[PDB]
Amino acid sequence: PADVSTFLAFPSPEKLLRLGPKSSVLIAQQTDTSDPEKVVSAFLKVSSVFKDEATVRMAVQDAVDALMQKAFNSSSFNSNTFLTRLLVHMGLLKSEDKVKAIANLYGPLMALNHMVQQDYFPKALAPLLLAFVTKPNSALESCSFARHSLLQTLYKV
Amino acid sequence: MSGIALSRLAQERKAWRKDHPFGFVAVPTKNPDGTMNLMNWECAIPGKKGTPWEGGLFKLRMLFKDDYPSSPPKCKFEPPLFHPNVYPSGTVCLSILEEDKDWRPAITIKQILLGIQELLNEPNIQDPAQAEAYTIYCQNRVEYEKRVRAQAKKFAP
Repeated sequence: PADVSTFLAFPSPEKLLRLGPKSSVLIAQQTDTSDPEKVVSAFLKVSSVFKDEATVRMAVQDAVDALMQKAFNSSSFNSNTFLTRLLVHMGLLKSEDKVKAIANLYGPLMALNHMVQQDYFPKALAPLLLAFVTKPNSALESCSFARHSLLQTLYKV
Repeated sequence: MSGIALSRLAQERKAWRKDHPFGFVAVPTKNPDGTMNLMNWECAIPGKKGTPWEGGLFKLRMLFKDDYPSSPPKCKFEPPLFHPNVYPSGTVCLSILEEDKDWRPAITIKQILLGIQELLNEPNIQDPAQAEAYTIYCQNRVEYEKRVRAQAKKFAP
């Protein structure tokens, strides 16, 4: 057995699967969705364990969906700040404060690919995401496959 | 221990009052006791004629740190402006305003204000400070200019 806090502290595919069949609900339940920065953090930690394998892919996608549905459905949640901070943490947009941009964007890009196809996703964010994923950046160039896929998906939004 | 900054700022003020570009404003704020606060200036930059920013007067605050002029002043538009290089907070980005970039102790307030004015119609699209203005500028230039004109008219003296 495992818990959400331990998973978020040191994310790994196995730790996510160890959360159980209700892992998606637990991730969203244990995240303070009233804080955009904490949602960005949870979104990146969960997506960081994405693997193109049946069980893991499903677990990450379901977690992202539960988390983002809870955050976005709050009429008070500022979706624009979420997007801005997401881009900042992904190293695609600069910020006044100092942040540690994650080293691998593969998982985050694949998670986003899934997220943008869901009903809970605010379509108004699509153009902004598209602008920064197409914008030249070394971190994106190293994840060509995930990047092209996300862009192709964004074209259909 | 801001005596060095204060000495320089007193001279910057006399220089500016002696001669500055027409339409521009740069004046130190007042402390509660009525004395001048040379570390906090209220400025205004006029849109450049011939550009969609024409007719507008854009106010900004210039804050100097105790170690000035070793460090550049922080410039923030109040209220925040729709522009690719202006943070949502209002902070304006410019190479000459970055200590590890082009800032040099000698740079003057006049240079900074003219630099910011030039930046208005000639944004640095390679390094945006906000997602909103950048996205629009890149996806629909006509729409971007339309928003710029509306903002200029909104901030007309």
